[PDB]
Amino acid sequence: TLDKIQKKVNDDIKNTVDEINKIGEEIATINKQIYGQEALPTEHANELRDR
Amino acid sequence: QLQYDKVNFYNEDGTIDNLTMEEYYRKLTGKIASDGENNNVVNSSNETLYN
Repeated sequence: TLDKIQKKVNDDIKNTVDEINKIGEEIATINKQIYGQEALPTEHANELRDR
Repeated sequence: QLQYDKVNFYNEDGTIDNLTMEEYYRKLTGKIASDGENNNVVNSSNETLYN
């Protein structure tokens, strides 16, 4: 059982990993959405910043 | 006795399991639900900026 919970802790990380990796582009893309070579004004970016 | 035990499966490419089916099921079903979690927030992202 000590061994079993060890393995359960192991996947919890991979469970963590999946969350971040999936998040990693979610945020990165979101940044890609806000602005680029053409520009996005500021005032709504407030709420985008909020998001 | 067997239903206690974790037993092995070669899925599609044949990658190796040593599993209960309920685990098997859960990783399968869990795969779906994770996407729903991901889609919802991702959708939320599209909404706010789109609005």
